[PDB]
Amino acid sequence: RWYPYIDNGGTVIGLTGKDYVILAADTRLSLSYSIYTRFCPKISKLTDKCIIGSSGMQSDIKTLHSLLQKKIQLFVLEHSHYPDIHVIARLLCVILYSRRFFPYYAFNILAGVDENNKGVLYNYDSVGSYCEATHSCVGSGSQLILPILDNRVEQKNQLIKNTNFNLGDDINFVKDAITSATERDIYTGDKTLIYVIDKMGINVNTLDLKQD
Amino acid sequence: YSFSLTTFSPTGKLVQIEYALNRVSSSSPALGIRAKNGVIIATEKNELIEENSIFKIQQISEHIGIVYAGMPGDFRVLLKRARKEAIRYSLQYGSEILVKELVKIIASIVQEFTQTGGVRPFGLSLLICGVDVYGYHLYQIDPSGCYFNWMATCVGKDYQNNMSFLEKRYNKDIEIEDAIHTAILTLKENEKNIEIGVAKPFKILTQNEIKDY
Amino acid sequence: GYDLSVSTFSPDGRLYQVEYIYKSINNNNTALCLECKDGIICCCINSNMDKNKMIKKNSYNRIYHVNNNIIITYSGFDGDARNIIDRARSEANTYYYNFHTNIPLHILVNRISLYIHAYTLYWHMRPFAASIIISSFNEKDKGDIYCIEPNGACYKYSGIVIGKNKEMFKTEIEKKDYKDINVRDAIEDIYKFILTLQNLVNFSWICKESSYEFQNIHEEILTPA
Amino acid sequence: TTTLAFKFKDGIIVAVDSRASMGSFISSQNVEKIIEINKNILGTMAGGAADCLYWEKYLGKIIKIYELRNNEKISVRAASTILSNILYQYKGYGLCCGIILSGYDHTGFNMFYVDDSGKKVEGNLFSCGSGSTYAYSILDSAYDYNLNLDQAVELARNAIYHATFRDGGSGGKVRVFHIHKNGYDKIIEGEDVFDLHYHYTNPEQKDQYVM
Amino acid sequence: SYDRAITVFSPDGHLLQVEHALEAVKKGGCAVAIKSSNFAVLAVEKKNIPKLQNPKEKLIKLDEHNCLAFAGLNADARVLVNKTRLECQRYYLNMDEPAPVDYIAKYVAKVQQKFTHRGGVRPFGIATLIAGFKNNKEICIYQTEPSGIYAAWKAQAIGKNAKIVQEFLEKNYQENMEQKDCIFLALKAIFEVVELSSKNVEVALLTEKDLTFIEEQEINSMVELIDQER
Amino acid sequence: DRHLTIFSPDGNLYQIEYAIKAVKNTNITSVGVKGENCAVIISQKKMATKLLDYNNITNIYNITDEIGCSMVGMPGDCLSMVYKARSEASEFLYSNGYNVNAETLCRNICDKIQVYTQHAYMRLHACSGMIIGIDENNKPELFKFDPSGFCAGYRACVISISVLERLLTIDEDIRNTTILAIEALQTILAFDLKASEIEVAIVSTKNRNFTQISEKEIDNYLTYI
Amino acid sequence: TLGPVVTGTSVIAIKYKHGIMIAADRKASYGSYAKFQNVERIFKINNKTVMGFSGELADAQYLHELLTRKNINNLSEKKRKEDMYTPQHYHSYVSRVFYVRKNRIDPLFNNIIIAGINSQKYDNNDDNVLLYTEYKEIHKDDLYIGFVDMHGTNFCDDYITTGYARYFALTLLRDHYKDNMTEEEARILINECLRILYFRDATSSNFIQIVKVTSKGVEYEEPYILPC
Amino acid sequence: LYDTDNIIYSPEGRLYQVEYASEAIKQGTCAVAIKSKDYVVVSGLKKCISKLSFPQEKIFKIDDYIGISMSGITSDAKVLTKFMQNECLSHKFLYNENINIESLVRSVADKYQKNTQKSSKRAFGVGLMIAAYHNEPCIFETRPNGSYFEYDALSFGARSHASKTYLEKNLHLFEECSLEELILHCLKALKCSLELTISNTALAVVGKNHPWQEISSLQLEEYLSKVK
Amino acid sequence: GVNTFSPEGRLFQVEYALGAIKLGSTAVGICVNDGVILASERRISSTLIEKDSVEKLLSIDDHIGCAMSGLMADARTLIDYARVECNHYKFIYNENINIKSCVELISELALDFSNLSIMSRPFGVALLIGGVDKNGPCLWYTEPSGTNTRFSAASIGSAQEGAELLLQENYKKDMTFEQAEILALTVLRQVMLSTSNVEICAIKKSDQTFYKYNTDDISRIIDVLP
Ligand SMILES: CCONC(=O)N1CCC[C@H](C(=O)N[C@@H](C)c2nc(-c3ccc(C#N)cc3)cs2)C1
Repeated sequence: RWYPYIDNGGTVIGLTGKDYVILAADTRLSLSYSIYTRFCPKISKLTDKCIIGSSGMQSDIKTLHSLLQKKIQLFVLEHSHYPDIHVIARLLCVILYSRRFFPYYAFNILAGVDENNKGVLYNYDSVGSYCEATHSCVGSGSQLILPILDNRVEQKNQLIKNTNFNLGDDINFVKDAITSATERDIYTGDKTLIYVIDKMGINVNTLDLKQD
Repeated sequence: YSFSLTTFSPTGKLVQIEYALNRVSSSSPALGIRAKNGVIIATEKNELIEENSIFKIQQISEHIGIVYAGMPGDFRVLLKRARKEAIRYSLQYGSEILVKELVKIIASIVQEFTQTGGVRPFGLSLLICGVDVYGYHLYQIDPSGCYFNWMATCVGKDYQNNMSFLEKRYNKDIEIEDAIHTAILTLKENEKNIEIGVAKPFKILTQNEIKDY
Repeated sequence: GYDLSVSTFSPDGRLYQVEYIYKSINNNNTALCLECKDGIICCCINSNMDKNKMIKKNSYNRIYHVNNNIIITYSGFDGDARNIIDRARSEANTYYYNFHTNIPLHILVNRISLYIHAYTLYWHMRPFAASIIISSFNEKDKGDIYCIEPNGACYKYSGIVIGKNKEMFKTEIEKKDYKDINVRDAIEDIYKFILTLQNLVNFSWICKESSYEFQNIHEEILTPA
Repeated sequence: TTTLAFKFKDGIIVAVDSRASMGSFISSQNVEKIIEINKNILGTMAGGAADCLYWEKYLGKIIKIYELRNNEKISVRAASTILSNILYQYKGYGLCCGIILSGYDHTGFNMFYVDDSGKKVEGNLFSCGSGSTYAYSILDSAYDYNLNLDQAVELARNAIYHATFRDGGSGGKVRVFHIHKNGYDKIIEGEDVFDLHYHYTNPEQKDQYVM
Repeated sequence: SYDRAITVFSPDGHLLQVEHALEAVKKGGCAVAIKSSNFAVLAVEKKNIPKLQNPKEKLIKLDEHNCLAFAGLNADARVLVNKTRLECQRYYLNMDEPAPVDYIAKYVAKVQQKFTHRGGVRPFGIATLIAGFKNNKEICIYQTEPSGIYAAWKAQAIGKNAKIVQEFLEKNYQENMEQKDCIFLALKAIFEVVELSSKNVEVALLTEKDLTFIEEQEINSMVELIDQER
Repeated sequence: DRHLTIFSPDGNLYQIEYAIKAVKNTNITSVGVKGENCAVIISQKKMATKLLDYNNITNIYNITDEIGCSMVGMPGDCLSMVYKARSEASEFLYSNGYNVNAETLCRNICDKIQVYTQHAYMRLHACSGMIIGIDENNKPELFKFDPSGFCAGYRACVISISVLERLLTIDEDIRNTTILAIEALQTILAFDLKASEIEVAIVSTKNRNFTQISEKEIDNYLTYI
Repeated sequence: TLGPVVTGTSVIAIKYKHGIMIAADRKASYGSYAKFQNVERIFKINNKTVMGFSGELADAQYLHELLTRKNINNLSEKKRKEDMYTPQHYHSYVSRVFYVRKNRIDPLFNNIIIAGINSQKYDNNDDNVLLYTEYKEIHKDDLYIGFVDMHGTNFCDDYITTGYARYFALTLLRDHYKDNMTEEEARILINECLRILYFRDATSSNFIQIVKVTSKGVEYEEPYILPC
Repeated sequence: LYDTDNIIYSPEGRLYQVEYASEAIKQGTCAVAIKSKDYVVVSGLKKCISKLSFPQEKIFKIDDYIGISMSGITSDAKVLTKFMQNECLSHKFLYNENINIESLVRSVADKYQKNTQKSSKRAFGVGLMIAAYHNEPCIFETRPNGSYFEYDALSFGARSHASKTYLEKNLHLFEECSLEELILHCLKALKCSLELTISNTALAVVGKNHPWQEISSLQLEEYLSKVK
Repeated sequence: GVNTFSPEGRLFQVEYALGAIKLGSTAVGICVNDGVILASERRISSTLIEKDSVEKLLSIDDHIGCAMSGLMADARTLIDYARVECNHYKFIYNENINIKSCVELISELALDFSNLSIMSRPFGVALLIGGVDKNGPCLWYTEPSGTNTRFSAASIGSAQEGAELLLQENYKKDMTFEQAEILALTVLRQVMLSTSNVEICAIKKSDQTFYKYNTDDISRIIDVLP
């Protein structure tokens, strides 16, 4: 028999501030202890204030992102306005649940800045269960990064606090997080793309990581 | 686009059935006579046309034969359907089909085209002859879809006069030979015109056999 | 009152809808196909839209091709003609699906003529308003030219004209035998018969200079002719 | 998961946890399990999160269309029947849903338990999830009909705390809502079970608690 | 005419088949409905040849609590009533509560509109008077036309000579009233058009428990009282 | 109203008469003649009604290697009936694994025609057909049908009847049957016939396959007479 | 297909100065048996697009005939040279075909390479397309090489290897490949890669077909034997 | 008798129902469209039945570089607008490139004439003006009888003869004129059809490195001031 | 033929259906910045009819209302379809439908009889659909021809022309919500007044919620007529 599922690896990290969202993702593509290519982006643009990143099977990810972009464009052509991140969130939930009995093997993070200039991150499993979060991570490395983000962002086991968070410090923190992901995860590596949305639009930066 | 072409007249008449009745009335005659030990059906009808290929009398099954008055193509499709229904009953119940059940099935099929949308009634009247455990059977089916159980009957052109002649001549206790002679007498009102089928299994009498009679 | 449906024979035994389609096609633009020694030359004269000066120059082309070596042109309505042309393309594609070879021309002619004929039977379908010239040329077989009438007929020619002014164009092209004339020497005579200006004409041919494949005249060969 | 509803003198109490663990790994401890189906009926999530969320929102749209057509609020019984029939239509497909629908209608305060296998049971004290047995133990030990609102609130909080304490798959925060005639109230929007442990069982905080 | 428009707009703007269905309804026998505090009374004319026809049905018990009385074509009424009963049980299966009168009146009106709109069907040549109880336990009566429009009524009449009985009911309905007074009002109202006799009417009282038919002796006594009055 | 295929008040169906008139209006004649061990059809090679390809015009057709036919009437209807006959023979061969008879094929074709005869929504095919072929007993068969959907076997037939009546070794039998067909057509048309405007087709026990003799042989037979 | 029977081996493809160079050995193996050794494995889609496969031969022939009829369908609706479909369009079509087949659990047992030239500006080849009968330096961004997988996952790179070449030839390409490589340098690099594949792969062969997609169209070089 | 149903040809050889559908185009408001070497500008009149009524939308977006104007029945125009939008977005989803305008216009013309064959259906009582920049500016007219035509300039609707005369006078200047000059020519043609209030005139542009975009109110007021 | 055309290019059935929408009780709708209001006349033919059972105004959604005229049963079908589609949108996208999009859905179903791409004839109803969305309040008129029209204020029913003239003569853009209320009552008074004679509904920009008027609200604006 033929099993119609593969895991292409990689990782996608997401963070939000009071007035911004950062979404990092590696650009490695791997079958099983092999490298298809060293540049396969995982994050896609939906509107001028929203992005979706995802990890899992690459064909499912690409088809899902193209279909979701097509649906948002049809929405804009029909309803004469651009949907908020919450509207796109419910739409993505319905689209993923439509294949409930043969699911998209893709775990997604939908990042954006909403009507109120408030950063919003919605994390999604394969079958459309989803929720809002301050920080999230999906892909191979996620079990590494998520304790780090829980420690730094919402420190619970620490008796004295320091919550002086800003855009530059958060960018450096996400860079350190993806760097630590590369060290201890075989499927994370190569270049990584970091997308930032604060008040005006999307700004993309790139960072080389370990090529092994 | 499925609408009934046959429609009730203001005087409560299906005139399409009446016109099909007129068509079969204008067609060449046929008749059937039932004896105590047999049943006979006979016909009436260029020097280039082959006589073998235009037999109006046809066999549905081993003890069921058929003759018609009206259109040839309608008769051919109805004969194919009758043979299919007889084969269906033989495959299901094993035994050869009864005359009455076949007549009822064909009558229902003929009535269906009187009511189905986008079709016209059959332009012929059939006569089934047959034999089974309940004796000999002669049944006339009209364009209307009504089946009539007869001792002897005539269909087609001048059928009233032929019915009068046969009614004067017919007796219940006649033989096969006497019935064949009376059929030829009724058809007289040459050798190649008449063709006779008698039902022992159903058979078509060859030209010499009609010649001696 | 027998002419108000394609699915009824008149007491004369005629289908009047087909005759009215013939009149409609005869009222439409002219199209020629001609069989020359090295190729077949086909053309169309779009003079009915001479009044419309807003049209983009040399854009309305009634000449189409199938499998790069079968010219197909029409005279009639545009949408019905596009149905016929797309059906011809689909039939050629199906023949290549099954058999890995290009469809023969006469089998395509029979199939498309049957497709046209299928609409002249039922009472709930409009018959095709188009007369179709389908043709090809080969080094061995020379030029095969077929005209499919709206009635489902299909006839092979050594030269055909359809559309308006077909009688004058037929008697003009009948004057000289083109089996010993090349296409370049024929375009001049075709222009002379069209006169009896140059942005309301379309042309094509399948000769050896095009390697026996579909083409249109470049402006540099149009002009000196 | 641990969800626990129960009727009492002034109305209904509902209480839930907030985890969404994927096997052993905890995915999120801030999940909303009391889905507001409409302004009077309240939902509750257990088992598969995707199925519960989708079908409770579908029941919400169905109830809204019904109430707009007929111009009257639906009953808890009718909503339970619609949900149970919809879930039974997907028998043999692998759904996993355990839902407790509580609410107020013209018949009164009504509570029902519905399952992905077409179950529908009418009661006054329900609990679902992996930690349902522990919450059942605490509730059936301490439940009384004539409790005040605060007494029922602390009872529900204690039951949820004990369920999260014993059960590996329950914890995070506790959310406790109160349903009354005119609607419902979020008595506890969210509260860490860390403080619940170090308040209830280990107030001294001088050594590790021996179970 | 499998899928064809039998009913279409006229040059003025009317759907002529709907008015023809109304004309068919005008031939049907008179049927009167009167409401009270927690009960209703439906009285419908019956016509039958004496000594030959079995007296044993224009009134119907639709479900546990609803009841119906039609006027128009009888076979159309029978099939519409069977559909209504099927929908009553379908609602009671799909909601686990009995169907309210408002819901089933809406469904009957919707079905009549649907047959007034779909291709290849004829309008229902019947007007209807449904009586029943709502979710809040109040009783009410809904009258439904062949044109798909319904409306609730305190008291109403349908069928032949409906205008005379309607304008008689207007000047005699008195809000809540006793069962005896309600039945007597129904008798004298429907008898303003049909002949004064005991066998020309069947009357039934709808209560929360069940629809009870009034025996012929009581109807004959009330007919005698009416005859003595006039 | 004679538009539909329904009964007139006298019981007649006038659409079949109108279709038969349509077939007769083509002015196309074909004579079929059976022999001792062979059968011939001779048809007239002209368009139904200068540059036209006259070799392409034909009324005879090859339904199978053994069975062949000649259709007369509307050309699209003729081609459609040819394709129906080929499909019928192919279906018979697939289901049964042996070649259909001319008789059985004619039966099935008229069974198909009866559907159009009875159904109001179907136009009738203005087509008469004359099929020939050898049977399994090694004897010829000549069957003929008309738009009415009625078939019959003939010793000889035309699509005049008395001209054939007075006229009516394997090689000698084939030669005599071909001469009889040619002389019958010549006498019916009553003008001298050129070999380039008629078409003869033959089936025989010697050569089971349907085949048409060349123009040289027709010229030889005409010069013989 | 339920699984592979007559299988084709690896394919290599790179960009260079004048266009695309794609190489495949002409062997198809029936299990562990060289039943066929003259099999054309690289297909010409159109004048600026070629395809290669590694996997079951029947599925590859089916896909090739599909893309062929798509090319004639495109040509039938042609008016100018810019109407022609680029390798990007065919790559997207093959990706959608493989994805749809993957949804039904009924794949084409193949890994496909689609390669060619994107832009039409370097020549007027498609002014008069003929089917039955010095180079130009093309920029890397105007060339196209793309991988398509059995699960439908797809991508593009400057050099694609499919089959067993993903381990043996991919290493040498990732070491030695450079931009603006000459035709001779590309040829010797590809020959070295195929030599290593022939030595270390059982199913491979030393009878190569090279196809060049350059400014003067698609060019099938005559097949040759790898020395040593 | 010959115009009761759409499938009956007249004795002259005419389909009266299709011609009535084509006659329904003239009742719509005037629209004009012109182009040059680079840009296309389409202008139109927004119908305003009363002062309390807002003007009716006249121009619609189809793609990033395609837009339409309509004349006729508005429901038919909405149906065809939805069809074109789904076709463009489906092409953008299946393949990663813009749809060809020739194929899209052929598809819309096929969708028109499919309804003119079956007797159950009726012809589309709406004429379409599709403006786009695929590789160059282009304007397409589509009529109810299944035909479509390219146009250098185009206009139709109520009182469109005067604007057509203006276009016939001034066609030779449009190719070399600048974008603002082209907008002034289109607005002058629209005035010649007739008062050009800010509400009652719709106008949009599409061209090289310029997606489809309705000109704003302030810019429209500036251009209308420049019309004199 | 239901789908046949006229020589003037106008569909016969749509033209005939336009004659039906004139018949009916008069209703009016006014849009201001504060909100949108729809008032409607009741037809109390006799005292036996229960007044509240017949309702000319109603909700298509929580944030949308409508005033309908013509053939009422067709209107009930259309509003049922609109309610289902609006709640489907709210499920699929988790927000409120625009009034233009809902009006376009209702118009798309209106000419379903044509079968260009199932109903058999046109609808015989006209709808003034009002409501508040992110773009503020608005009011859209739709008719059997399938055309939609955004209106500042509009009227439907028998006395369409007189109400239209009175609206045109006595409407201002920046008028207060109470000013629009007295405008609606004055227009309906001139067309034809007490509680249960007219039914009024409002959707405000502050609340964006349907609100059917009742006793002490109908009389309040009746008490401040000029
Ligand atoms: C090939 C895919 O690579 N493997 C992967 O991505 N893994 C597996 C390991 C744990 C990761 C994880 O838990 N990531 C957190 C941020 C997430 N949380 C959710 C989620 C969704 C809905 C609810 C609700 N209600 C709660 C949580 C979705 S993802 C998810």
